[PDB]
Amino acid sequence: GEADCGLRPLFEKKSLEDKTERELLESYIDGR
Amino acid sequence: QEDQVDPR
Amino acid sequence: IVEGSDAEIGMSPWQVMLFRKSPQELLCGASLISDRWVLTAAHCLLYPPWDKNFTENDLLVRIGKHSRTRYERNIEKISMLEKIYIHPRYNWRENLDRDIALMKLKKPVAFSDYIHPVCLPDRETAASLLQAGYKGRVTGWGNLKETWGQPSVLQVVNLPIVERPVCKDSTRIRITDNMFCAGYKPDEGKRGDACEGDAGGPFVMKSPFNNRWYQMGIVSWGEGCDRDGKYGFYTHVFRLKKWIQKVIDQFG
Ligand code: NA
Repeated sequence: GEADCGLRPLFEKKSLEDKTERELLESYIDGR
Repeated sequence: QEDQVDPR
Repeated sequence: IVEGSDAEIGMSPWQVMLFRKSPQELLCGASLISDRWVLTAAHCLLYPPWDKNFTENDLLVRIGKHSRTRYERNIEKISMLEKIYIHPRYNWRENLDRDIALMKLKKPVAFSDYIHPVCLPDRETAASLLQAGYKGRVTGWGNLKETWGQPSVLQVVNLPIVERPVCKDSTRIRITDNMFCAGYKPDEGKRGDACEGDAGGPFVMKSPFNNRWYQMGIVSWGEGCDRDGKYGFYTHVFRLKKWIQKVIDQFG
């Protein structure tokens, strides 16, 4: 099960973001 | 019982 | 999980519930890392001060769950353990150093909408994402507040990684390189933490490089839950990756 680790059929496979994942990305790029 | 560390 | 919110369905499909049915209890969280292996905290399975010493038959692993207290007929998978591997240098006497355990499942699981393994970090992913101020996500069915108060449904919270000197200054306990800490500082105003019943659950981060979720930490310990000037401590998964690989190599 290594090769398809970390993908969510209900999210990334459908190009849908979850309600708070952008908060994570915001912290990696900006943080202010 | 607490030895400071609280295991979750 | 303290100061979090309800998970969306299928938001954390690697989430595993460690559950005993008699007496009926949520023991711990855990994470699915392949078709046959489950990752958790050692103290979920072995903690002599609380007369905790589970063997393969004392425990069921429930995968694909959303509700805490409801059998979800058409989504959940219940697996049985073939073997438990506790880290050989796990320290229950002092500081929960190397609080990590692997569980081999009896039969492989098939993945679904609700059941999917999380990635383990490679050197670059671990390095680049595990930086102070960068946020990860913790999930679980544990306490909604410090108590000596449980949710119906899986909870989620996002929390920033804290600088090691700040983690060191926060506590009287000897901490090691096999631990990191996360949560908001007092003057950052914001709140959130894991709590009792969340241990073994994954601290995850989403890689912008490949859009995959990776597990950086395992909920381990704290001093109370969501206190000012205190942080949650997490088992440092990458630091212990060699051991994980060795176990899966040897016994897989
Ligand atoms: Na805190």
